[PDB]
Amino acid sequence: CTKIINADSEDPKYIINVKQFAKFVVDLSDQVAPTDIEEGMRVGVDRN
Amino acid sequence: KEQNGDVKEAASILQELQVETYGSMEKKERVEFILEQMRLCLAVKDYIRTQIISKKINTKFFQEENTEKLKLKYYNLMIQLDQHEGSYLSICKHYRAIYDTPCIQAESEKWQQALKSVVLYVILAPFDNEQSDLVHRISGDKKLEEIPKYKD
Amino acid sequence: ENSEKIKVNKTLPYLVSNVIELLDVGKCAVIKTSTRQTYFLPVIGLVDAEKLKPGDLVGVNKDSYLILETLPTEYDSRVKAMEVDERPTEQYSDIGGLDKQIQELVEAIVLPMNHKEKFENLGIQPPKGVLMYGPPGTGKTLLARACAAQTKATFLKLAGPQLVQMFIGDGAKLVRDAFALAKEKAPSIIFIDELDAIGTKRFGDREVQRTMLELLNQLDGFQPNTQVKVIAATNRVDILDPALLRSGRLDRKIEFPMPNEEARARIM
Amino acid sequence: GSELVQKYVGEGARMVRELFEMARTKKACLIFFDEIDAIGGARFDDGAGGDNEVQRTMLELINQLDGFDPRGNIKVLMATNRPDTLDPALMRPGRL
Amino acid sequence: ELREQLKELTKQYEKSENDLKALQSVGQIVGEVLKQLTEEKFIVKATNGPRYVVGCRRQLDKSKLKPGTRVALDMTTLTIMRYLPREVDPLVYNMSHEDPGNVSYSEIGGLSEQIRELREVIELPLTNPELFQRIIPPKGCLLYGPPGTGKTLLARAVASQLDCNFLKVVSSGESARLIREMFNYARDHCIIFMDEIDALMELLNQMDGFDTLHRVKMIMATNRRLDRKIHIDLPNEQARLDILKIHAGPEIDYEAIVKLSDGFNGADLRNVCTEAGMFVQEDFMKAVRKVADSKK
Amino acid sequence: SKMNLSEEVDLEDYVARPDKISGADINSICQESGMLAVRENRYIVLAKDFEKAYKTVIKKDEQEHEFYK
Ligand SMILES: Nc1ncnc2c1ncn2[C@@H]1O[C@H](COP(=O)(O)OP(=O)(O)O)[C@@H](O)[C@H]1O
Ligand SMILES: Nc1ncnc2c1ncn2[C@@H]1O[C@H](COP(=O)(O)OP(=O)(O)O)[C@@H](O)[C@H]1O
Ligand SMILES: [Mg+2]
Repeated sequence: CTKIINADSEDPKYIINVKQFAKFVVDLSDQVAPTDIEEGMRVGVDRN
Repeated sequence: KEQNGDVKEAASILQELQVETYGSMEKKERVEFILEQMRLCLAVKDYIRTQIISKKINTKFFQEENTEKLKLKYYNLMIQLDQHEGSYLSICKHYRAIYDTPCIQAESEKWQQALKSVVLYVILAPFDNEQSDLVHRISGDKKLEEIPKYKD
Repeated sequence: ENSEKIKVNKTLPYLVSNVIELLDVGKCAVIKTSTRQTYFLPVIGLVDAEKLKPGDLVGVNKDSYLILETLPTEYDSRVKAMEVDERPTEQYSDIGGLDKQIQELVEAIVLPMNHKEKFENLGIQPPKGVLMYGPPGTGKTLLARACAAQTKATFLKLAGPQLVQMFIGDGAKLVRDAFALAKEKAPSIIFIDELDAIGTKRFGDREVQRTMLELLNQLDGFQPNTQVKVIAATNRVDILDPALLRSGRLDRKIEFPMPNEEARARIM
Repeated sequence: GSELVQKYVGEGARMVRELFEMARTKKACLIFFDEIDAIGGARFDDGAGGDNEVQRTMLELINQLDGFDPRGNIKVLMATNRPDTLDPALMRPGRL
Repeated sequence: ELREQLKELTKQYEKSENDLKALQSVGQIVGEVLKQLTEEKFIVKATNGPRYVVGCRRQLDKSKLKPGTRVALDMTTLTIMRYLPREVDPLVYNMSHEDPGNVSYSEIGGLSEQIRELREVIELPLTNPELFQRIIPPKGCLLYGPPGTGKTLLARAVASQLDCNFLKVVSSGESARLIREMFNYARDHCIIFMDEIDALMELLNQMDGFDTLHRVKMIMATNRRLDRKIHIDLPNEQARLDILKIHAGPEIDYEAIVKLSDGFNGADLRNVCTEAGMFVQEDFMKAVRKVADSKK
Repeated sequence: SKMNLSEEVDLEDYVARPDKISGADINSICQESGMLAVRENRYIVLAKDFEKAYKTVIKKDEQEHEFYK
C-alpha cells in the first residue's frame, strides 16, 4: 500500500503496487480489523 | 532631376536607396521611397528592376490606418508593369485589390471604373481554373448591378 | 436508479492509470495504464472532464479501460519519507572558510523565500537554481544542512541514485512526486546531492536519461512565484549536461573552494 | 562484493539501501565491505557509460555512509589492495 | 422554482444516463501503421511492441495512414478504427522543437554594424529568392569572435524583424541522425540556429546540405553556401552605457559605472540591481560599488 | 551556362591565366561572383564580379608564415 486515499472516512479504498505488473485500487475482504494495513504493511491480494 | 525635362539619368540616383536597411521610423517613409523608386523605374521602362524592387514590398502591411494612397499607387504601378508585360489575370487581381480597398469603395465612379476594368481583365484572361474561379467571383458580386450592356 | 446502476458498475478493483494525452474529436483520452500500456478512449467516461489535464491519477476499469473515479494524489513512500522529519541544527557561523559562498547562498535561497515581494519590487530575478560544484570535501552538504536547519520551509533531500529505479517510468514518477511535494509544501528548498547520478551526459540507460529530462522539464516549469528553490550539489562537474546549467535552470554557480589558511584555522 | 553488481539498473543501489536499513535496525553494526575496488573506482565515464550502474550503487554507498542523515552506530572496515583507483568521494575522511 | 429545478435535474439525468452509456465503451489499442499492405491491410505496431496486420475501417478513408500514423486499433478484431494526431512527448522542446519565442528588437541597444551585416546576410533569401534564381542563395553564415556577445539575442531580434519565427538547435550517431531527421518539421515550421558547435566523436552529422523549399535560411554559428564571418567584440567601444540603459528594467551614474566596469554583457547591471536590492533609482553609487566588487 | 551573363564577361580569359585551382575552386568562383553581383544589386554578372571572386578564392590560400618558404 502506497496511498490509503485518505480513507474517505468510510470505505477506505486502499491502493497497492504489485511492482513490475501494475498499481491497483483495492478493498478489504474477510479482514477482521480493517485498520491493520498501516499504509505500507505489505498486505495480501487476490488474483483477479 | 526628373522635373528637369530629363529622365534617362533620373532613375539611377534613386535606384540606390535601400530604405529597407536604412533603419527609419516605420513602414510609411520607406514604403513611399520604394514606391517612388518603382515609379521612376516604370517611367524609364526598366521592367525587370521594377519587379525586383516591387519584391521588396510586403503587401500584408497595407492593412493599416493611413495605408490608403500608398497601396493605391502600389497597385497602380504593378498594374502598369503587368499591362506592359502581357499578363491579364494578374491585372485582374490587382484591380480586385484596388476595388476591395475601403477608400476606393467610396464615391460612385471610384468603384464603377474599378469593377469595369476588373470584369474586362477577367474576360481578357485564358480559360484556366483560376480564370474560371475569378469569373465566378466577379459574377454579379451584388454591386455589379445592371451596368448597361455590361454585366451581360 | 441510474445512480444505483453506475454504482453497481463501479466495482473497486480499478487500475491506476495516467491521462498522458487528451484530444477533441467530443472529449477523448489517451490514458497510460500503469500496467505499462497506452489505451485510447472515445468517451472519457464517468470523469466530468474537469479540464482533465495531461497528467493525473485515474481509476480505470481493468478490461474496458474506461476512466472511472479520479484519484487525488500519489507520492511513493520514497518521497513521503524524503523530507526533514527532524530539522537538523548545526549552525550558520560554524562553517569556516567559506564566507562569500555562504552569503551568496543565503541570499539566493532564503531571501527570495522570505522577502518574496521585495525582490520583484525592484525588477529583480531571484534565480531559482543554485548549483554547488565543489572539490570533494569542501562542505557543500554542510552548508545544505545548515540551510535546512536555520531556514524553516520544507526541505527535500534528493539523493542522486534515488531517481534511477529499474522499471521504465518509475524514476520519472518519483521525480514528479518530489516536485509536486515541493510545490504543495511551498515554501520549499529542494537540495539535490550528487546530481551527477540522475544523469551524467548521454544515453535502463534511456530510463536514466528520461528521468533526467523529467527533472529538466519540471524545473523549467518554475516561475518566479511557486516558492520552491532548488539547490543542486555535486563533486565532479566534468561538464555535467551543459543543458542542465542554462537559463532558467540551475544558473547560480556557487563554486566551492578549498579551505585557505584562515579557513583551516577556523575549521580546526 | 559481487552481490552488489546485478542486472536491473538500480538494484545495486537498492541493495546498499537495504543493507544500511538492516544495520540501523540492529543495535551496533560493523560493515566489512571487502574488495571494494570492484564496487567503484573513479567516476569518469568516457566509454564506461554502460558500466554506470556500479558507479550509481557506489554513489548510494557514499550518501549512506554520510549525508543528510545520522548514520547511527555503524562502523565500516573497508578493505582494498589498491586504494589508488578509488573515488576521492569514498576516500575522503568523512566516511573513512 | 420549477424552471431552475427541472433544468438542473435534466442536466443531472442526462449526465447519469450518458454515464451509463459510457460504461459500455471499450477502449482501443494505440499503435502506428508501418507498411500499408494491400489496401485492406496495415502492419500496425501497438505501444507495448507487438505488431499485427490489421484491417481498415471503411469510413476511415485511406491515404491518411502512412508509416508513423497513430491509430486507435480495435481492441479485439484489431482494426484501425480512427487515426490520431502525433503525441507531443517531453522530447520536443528539449529536442529543440520550438518555433516561437522572441523578446524584442530594441532590447539590443547598439550592435548596429553586426545587426546590419546579418540583416544583409539573411533577408534577401527569405524574401526574394527569385532574384537569385535569375544563383544559389547563401544557406548559412557565422557569428564569431568572443562567446558571440548576444549571439542568440541577435537571432532573437533580427528573426522577429524579418517576421520568420525560429528554428533553434544545439550542437552540444543516433543524435546526429535524428537532428537531421527533424529537419523535415524544421522546414515545415525561417531562420535555423544550430549553435554550440564546439563540444566531437560524431560522424553522421556532416553538412548534408539537402535541398528544401526555397526561402528559409540558417545562421550556423561557432568560433575558430555558408560564407560569412561576423566578428564580434566582447565589450563595445562606447555602448556599455547603451547596454546598461536598455537593460535598466528596474544616467550620470550609468557613465560613472561604465567608466570603470569592463565586462561582457548586462550581467553587470543585473548584479548592480541585485546587490542594491540586498543592501528604482536611488541606487547611484551602489552600482559603482558593485562593478568595483565583481571579480569574474 | 545556367547563370545569366553579360557580353563582356568572357570566361576564356579566366582560363589561359596560369592558376592551380580545381573544380571546387571554379564552382566557388562562379557562386561568389553571383553572390557579389546580387549584393551590388545587378541581375547580370560582369567581369568585375568575376575578377573579385577570382581574387577572393585564388589568394585565400595565404596568411601563412613566410619563413617557411
Ligand atoms: N568548510 C568546512 N567547514 C567545516 N566542516 C567542513 C568543511 N568542509 C568539510 N567539512 C567537514 O566535512 C563534512 C562536510 O563536507 P561535505 O559537505 O560532506 O563534502 P561534500 O559536499 O563534497 O560531500 C563534515 O563532516 C564537516 O565536518
Ligand atoms: N545588446 C544587449 N542588450 C541587452 N542585453 C544584452 C545585450 N547583449 C547581451 N546581453 C545580455 O547578455 C546575455 C548574453 O546571452 P548569450 O549571447 O545567449 O550568451 P553569450 O553572450 O555568453 O553567448 C543575454 O542574456 C543578455 O541578457
Ligand atoms: Mg546569445
